[PDB]
Amino acid sequence: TQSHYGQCGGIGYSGPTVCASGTTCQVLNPYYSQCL
Ligand SMILES: *[C@H]1O[C@H](CO)[C@@H](O)[C@H](O)[C@@H]1O
Repeated sequence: TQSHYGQCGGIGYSGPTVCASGTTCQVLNPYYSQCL
């Protein structure tokens, strides 16, 4: 899972897409999504 302020899963990202407990994957940009 991705940590707080980490890139969860935007377009082009293939790593830890599921955010940690208490954080939501906020799509800041189509490619940049951050666990907030
Ligand atoms: C991601 O996996 C779980 C998701 O809730 C977290 O509890 C864990 O700490 C890790 O960051």
